[PDB]
Amino acid sequence: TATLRPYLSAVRATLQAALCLENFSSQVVERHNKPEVEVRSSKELLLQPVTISRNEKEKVLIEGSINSVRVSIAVKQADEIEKILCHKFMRFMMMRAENFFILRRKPVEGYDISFLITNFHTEQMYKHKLVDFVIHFMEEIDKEISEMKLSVNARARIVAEEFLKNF
Amino acid sequence: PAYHSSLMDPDTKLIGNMALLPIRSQFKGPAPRETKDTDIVDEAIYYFKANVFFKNYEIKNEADRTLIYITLYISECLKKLQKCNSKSQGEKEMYTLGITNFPIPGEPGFPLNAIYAKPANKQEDEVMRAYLQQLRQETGLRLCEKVFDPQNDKPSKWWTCFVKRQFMNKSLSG
Amino acid sequence: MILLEVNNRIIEETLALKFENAAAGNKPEAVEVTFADFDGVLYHISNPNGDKTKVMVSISLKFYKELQAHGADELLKRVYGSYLVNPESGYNVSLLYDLENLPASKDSIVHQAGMLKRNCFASVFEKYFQFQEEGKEGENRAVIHYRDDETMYVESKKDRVTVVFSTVFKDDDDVVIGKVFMQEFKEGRRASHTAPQVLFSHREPPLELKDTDAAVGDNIGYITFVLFPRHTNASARDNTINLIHTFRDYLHYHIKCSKAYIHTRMRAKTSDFLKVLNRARP
Amino acid sequence: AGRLPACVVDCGTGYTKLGYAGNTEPQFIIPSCIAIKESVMKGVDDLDFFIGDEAIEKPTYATKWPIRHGIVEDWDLMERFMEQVIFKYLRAEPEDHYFLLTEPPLNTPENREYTAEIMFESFNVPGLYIAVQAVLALAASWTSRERTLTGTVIDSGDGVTHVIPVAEGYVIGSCIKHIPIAGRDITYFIQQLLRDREVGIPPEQSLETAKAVKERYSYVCPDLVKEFNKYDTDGSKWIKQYTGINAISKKFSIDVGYERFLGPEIFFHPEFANPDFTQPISEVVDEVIQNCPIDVRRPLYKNIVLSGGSTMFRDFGRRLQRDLKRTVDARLKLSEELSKPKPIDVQVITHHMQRYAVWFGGSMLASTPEFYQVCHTKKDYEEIGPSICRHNPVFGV
Amino acid sequence: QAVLTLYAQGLLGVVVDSGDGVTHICPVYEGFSLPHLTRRLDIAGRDITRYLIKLLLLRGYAFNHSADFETVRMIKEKLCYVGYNIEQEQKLALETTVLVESYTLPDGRIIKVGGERFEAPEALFQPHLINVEGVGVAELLFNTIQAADIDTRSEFYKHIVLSGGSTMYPGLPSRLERELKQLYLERVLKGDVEKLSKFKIRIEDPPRRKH
Amino acid sequence: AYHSFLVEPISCHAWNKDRTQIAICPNNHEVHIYEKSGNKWVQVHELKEHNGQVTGIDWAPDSNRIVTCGTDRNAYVWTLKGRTWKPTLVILRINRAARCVRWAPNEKKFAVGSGSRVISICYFEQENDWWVCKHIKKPIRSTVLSLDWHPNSVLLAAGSCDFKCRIFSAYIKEVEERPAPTPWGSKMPFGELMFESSCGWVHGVCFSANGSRVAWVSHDSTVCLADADKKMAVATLASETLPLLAVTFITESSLVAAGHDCFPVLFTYDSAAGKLSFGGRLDVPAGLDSLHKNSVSQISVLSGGKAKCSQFCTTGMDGGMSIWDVRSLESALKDLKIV
Amino acid sequence: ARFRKVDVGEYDENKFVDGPDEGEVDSCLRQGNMTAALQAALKNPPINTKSQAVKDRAGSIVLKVLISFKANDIEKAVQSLDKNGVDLLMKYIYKGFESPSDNSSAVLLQWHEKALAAGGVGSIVRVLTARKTV
Ligand SMILES: Cc1[nH]c2ccccc2c1CCNC(=O)c1cccs1
Repeated sequence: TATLRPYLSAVRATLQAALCLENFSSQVVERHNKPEVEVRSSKELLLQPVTISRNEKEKVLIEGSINSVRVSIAVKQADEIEKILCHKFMRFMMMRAENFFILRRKPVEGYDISFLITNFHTEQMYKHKLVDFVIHFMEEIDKEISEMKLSVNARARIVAEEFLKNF
Repeated sequence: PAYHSSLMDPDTKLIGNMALLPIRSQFKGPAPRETKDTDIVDEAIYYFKANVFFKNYEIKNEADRTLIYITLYISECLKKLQKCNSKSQGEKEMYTLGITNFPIPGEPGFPLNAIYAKPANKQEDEVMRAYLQQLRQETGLRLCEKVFDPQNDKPSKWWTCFVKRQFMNKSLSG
Repeated sequence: MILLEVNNRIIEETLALKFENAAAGNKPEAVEVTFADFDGVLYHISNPNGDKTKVMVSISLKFYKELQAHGADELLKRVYGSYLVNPESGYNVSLLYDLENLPASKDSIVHQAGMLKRNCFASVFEKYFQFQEEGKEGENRAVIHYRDDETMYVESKKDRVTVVFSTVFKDDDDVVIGKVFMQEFKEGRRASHTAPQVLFSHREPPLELKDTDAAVGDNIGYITFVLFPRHTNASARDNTINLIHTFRDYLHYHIKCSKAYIHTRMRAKTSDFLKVLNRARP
Repeated sequence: AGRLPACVVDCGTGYTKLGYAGNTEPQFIIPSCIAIKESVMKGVDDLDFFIGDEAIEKPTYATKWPIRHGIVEDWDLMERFMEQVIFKYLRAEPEDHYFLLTEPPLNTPENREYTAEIMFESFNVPGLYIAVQAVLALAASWTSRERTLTGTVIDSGDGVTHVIPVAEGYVIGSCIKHIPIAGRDITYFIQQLLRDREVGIPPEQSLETAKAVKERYSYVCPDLVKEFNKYDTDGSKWIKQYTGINAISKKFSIDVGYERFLGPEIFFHPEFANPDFTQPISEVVDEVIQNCPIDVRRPLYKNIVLSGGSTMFRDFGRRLQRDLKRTVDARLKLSEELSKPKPIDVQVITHHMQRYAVWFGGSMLASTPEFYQVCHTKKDYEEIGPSICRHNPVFGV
Repeated sequence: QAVLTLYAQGLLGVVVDSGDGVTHICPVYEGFSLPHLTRRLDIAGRDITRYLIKLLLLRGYAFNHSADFETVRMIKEKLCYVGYNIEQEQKLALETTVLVESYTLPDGRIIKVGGERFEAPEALFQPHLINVEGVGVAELLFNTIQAADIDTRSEFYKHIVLSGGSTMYPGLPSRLERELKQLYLERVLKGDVEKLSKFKIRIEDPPRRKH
Repeated sequence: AYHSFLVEPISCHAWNKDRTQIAICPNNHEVHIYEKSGNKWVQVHELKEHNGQVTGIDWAPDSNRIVTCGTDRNAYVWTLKGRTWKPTLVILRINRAARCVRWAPNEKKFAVGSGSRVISICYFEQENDWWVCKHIKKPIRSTVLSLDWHPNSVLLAAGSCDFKCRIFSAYIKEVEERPAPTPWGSKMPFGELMFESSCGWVHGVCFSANGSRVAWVSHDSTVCLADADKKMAVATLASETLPLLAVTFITESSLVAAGHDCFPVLFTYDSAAGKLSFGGRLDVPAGLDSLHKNSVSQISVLSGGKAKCSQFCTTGMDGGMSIWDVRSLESALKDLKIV
Repeated sequence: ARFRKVDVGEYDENKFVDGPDEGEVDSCLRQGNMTAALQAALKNPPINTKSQAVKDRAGSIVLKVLISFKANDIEKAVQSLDKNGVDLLMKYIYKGFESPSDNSSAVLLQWHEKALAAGGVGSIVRVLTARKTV
């Protein structure tokens, strides 16, 4: 990995700049409070979308606003097995999005998984720790997918052998 | 629910708040003379086996306090009757046991002191001690003809097994 | 459990409970049972004409006619003999046990009844192994449609008998996991040089069938086993038949258990992520 | 309608009933436990386990119980348990059969999603229906009657007994009440009754005997004293004998008596064996139905259905009905006096399929054409998500 | 009352009032109300509380329209609000979790409420969602005015006032205005989206309300 | 000197005249007043009236009245009657949340910035005996985030989400009279736009002690200053860190600010060169090296006025309130400047 | 019942409303004068044009100078720019990230590393905050 650390570093830095949120009452609806980056009903409240890419496949899209940030990630997928393991793994966490309060229930089109961090989140969690979680998350899902890949093959071999050795 | 007595009469006399119920015995005591075929000592024995399992007993009238006392005492008789080898020997231990002075209401060591009225004076005191001693006696000799099987030296296991259970979790030996 | 069992537990347990009660001397209880097996197999256990003293076990295979044209009825008769009777309406084979006329060792027939399904397939294999062992070549290949959209091809050659399978992976991602397993079969010889060679084709059938109406598509998968005389001979035959006829199910079963396992990994990982996330709270 | 019958699986805290729809009794009734290896899983170690009876004594295996208080507490273990239910016992190709699973009332929507994840993402079932036990039990009683899906269910398995009020196929969740009395407590009690009287009973075989005695000679009596009386007068035709084999020395006999009627009696007099609970089951039922809407109380009283092995004792319902009518009639006596409320009809229904009432209901429902229109299919799962299995429309009437 | 409600705000306009029983649109002209033009929206508090139950039984919660009515009512009062743009709200509910709130019940068991929070009050704007023919307060108000005199229209439109228990849902005033505008634009100016801007509507939600 | 009132945000704070009490809003619908007893803080008052989250608090020093505004769109002026605070409703005539409030120095008026994209200048009328208000609308296009009166109680600086920092005239001739000319202008009729800056929501604005200088910080990590004496020229300074949320003057040429970095910083203005310069950290020693563990959202001068400030207060989203000493800071940092 | 289909807000009057010398760069690029080319491409950015055509052009030129750099030669060049230059550079680096190519991204992550050490996180902030950008 000659390109990994440099990538995560640009991501950590951009994430630190986006997580500067504050509580914001709706300017469009009486007594409402909404994650602006989601409803996007007031252009001045949105920031310039940025992307940090490691290569043509792996990248991170960061969309900010006065009161929330949407972080989307394109996960590394070498071959067919990884593509389906990543996809099953992302849906797995999305179905449990309520326990995982910073995850979107569906990814932004073009990415494998998305986070939606609000001012309410940064008010009850140290933002420097959330930024750490997003980086920890990117490193860790890559490892989990590698292990899953090895597990399937490991059990495949034993399964093909247990059958054949019995003839 | 638990089994209560149905002997209280609008003319039944009381000793404290217990009911001075008639009984059919020869022993001495202030217990009236019973004419009818059943008295509070049969009722209590007839019910024991079932009542003993209860943990809660609601006192409906003063006769229940008499029933209760006799019931708690039956357990006492079984404590003794448990270790004996003859329908004759048992008869004796029951005599002695009945004459031995057990705690009465008001004294420390009598469970349910919050339910039984205490003797308001030395007469009421001696009378009550008497009524209880008479109940204890009839109750013991009457209990031997049940506990023992026509086969001597046989304190039927069907009376001994309850020796460890306590009605309302109370005891006259405590 | 790695290898799928071959016998049917409902058949075996139901008989045993009726055989034990008959021996004891009890008055027979009625029985009415409907159950299935892999590959759309349907069974029925019942009292013919309400006679509680007789127990019938019937099996229904959508593809019986095809196995019938390959020694099925004959093999069945040799095995069950007097227990085989005219097939119940709606089924192909029927076994009749008389609670008043049970053998000395009731355990032996209970074991064979539980193999009813396995025995119906037995012949098509015993026949083509017999061909190989006699030199008879050129013989047409057997074509058993064990499922609505799945087919098995049996063909004998000079020095080997081959069994091909046309199997469908309904779930698109199941194909990917399927390959991982197929590749390990293709290399099984690296663990048992004597055991059967296994080939695998994805999307298209083996050339010998490209002229036949064999199926083709993204979710189809062909698997070819190559059995050798050491497996087909009359000494290994049964065990070989027991393994090979459960292969299709053996494969799909492991693909599923494989996903079940990935799931526990995901539960553990997700659980850890949640622990970290919550440690970001004051 | 299909060539193959649907699979019906009823997972309980203690036992799991499984078989095919359309049958009357379950094909297998096994202990809801799984034995694994424990002392980082690799290869195929995850497949190295056993379930049910085969799992209770396995030497090198540790026995786990995935479901506690009726709710799944270990999805990894539950998911494997299903693997054998499907591939080892039922022997059903999961992609070919619709499945009907049960759930206790008060289960969360989240859990249903988890169940569905396992049945669709793992075994790829074509369709899945999740029924609430209580409602299936009601339907099970129809086997002995105007049929309605309104009534009170008394489920007594082995862990705890539940009084579940149901109105038009829908459980009145806010009115459920649990009772710390069930089969287990009955056994333990019968155990104390024996210890204090019978001798020569292998200390290491205390339960074996009690459980045996309970299941072979217990019953509900109408009156305690009158019963005790019968036993002390005609002892020869009431006192039964039990003989077991000492596991060590292979050499014992004991008289069985009072415990025959005293054991089940604890449902009606909990103060007998339990110091923290003293409400009679007749009273608990009354309280529940009273807490419900006034306009549904009579229909509830008119249809109290039993469910579970613990409501199987001879005369259980008879005694429940008698006692329930006494508490109810008494209340209406006080009214009139104080001041003419029409009498309240109290029925305690008992039928032939009670022991596995839930499973039988599930089996009867999965056999009807209507059951196929009401199942969430794989297609709907894929085009709408697992959230579709949060609500299973009640059907059958 | 419609008279008095206009009194308090120190005016002599239209009054949209909804409680548990019913909704009333009482237009008032420089003095009092006019039966003709004054209508009734047959859906109020209760009907939303009933819908909140059908919506929660759909989620997988064992509620009973009678045994739990009061409990769900408190859930409504605490969590329900009126969606501004239903398309945008359903997205928030479908794609994120920012709407999900936990509600502890009387016995203590918790439940989660999300999309249901705005879907229930939506009945006021789409009665068909609860089987009731009408066009919803929005469209209704717009017909109680447009159909009225032409010499008060402009006055009325910039003088609408909410009143009652079922009118405190968060965002109600805003939704009302968006609706009225949408009706005006198409039904009275044939989609000429330029003559707009000078259309003046001021739906006020007063605080003093209680008394 | 740091203190933790809670673990959630302190939305906003306000000290009384003697700095004897501090009123804070704990991410609540309520306002909490704390008083010190020895070296402990003790809650003495709970102001419960707002139906929405309180977003701004201001304490009028002499009259001792507390004004609060919240997301419920209301404003409440609080009067102390014996031992209890009684709230008086003020109709702001807005339809979006109020976001900030500040009493004028003469305590005759107070302004409320809000989501309605307007500013409500409120004043009491001893005539009809109630609170009323006029609005300053043009040319505000977005939510008003911050406010700060000019010492003359007429000019009003404001910063909002439309990226502009402006100075208006809240001149209300029925409570005060003809404002004397100011370098900002001569004509000060109500609502007149005296100045408008020329990227980044303006989180904070501040007027120097004499009023000829106005400074403001924005979201683009910059701090600005417009010199009224130099034809309103504007000095800009790009920070290399995160956005500042609050700012105040500590002398006519020194500014202190804080924000998302969670620590205060010093800025200095070179009048001659018309250039701003970084004076450095002031907080020199979870996993942070700063006193506050989260964003600082408000700063106020505790004593010495904006002319010769000696002590100032900070509150943040971590729930803590710090009291900083300027001489103590000048000592611990031999390299510290100031003016 | 159509009328909710029209997004009325789009007409609400209360809403809000808001290259270099290609040859000069080539000249320094061909002569091997890298530091010079950088400083030339960062001149007169199309900060005010409406077409994404003119901007995509400026981006291309700047991108062609960054890729054309030697790993160990970036630090020097960065430090030769003034803060405004660093902020502008950073905006372009983030632009490059949107057009990945044969390692184009692998080197851009080097410019980011260097640019950040000079402009600090603050410069990135100004990328997210710019209304008129490259
Ligand atoms: C279970 C329950 N308790 C209540 C108290 C008051 C009002 C309603 C109820 C209900 C029924 C709805 N709750 C549920 O279905 C569940 C709650 C928690 C897990 S499931």
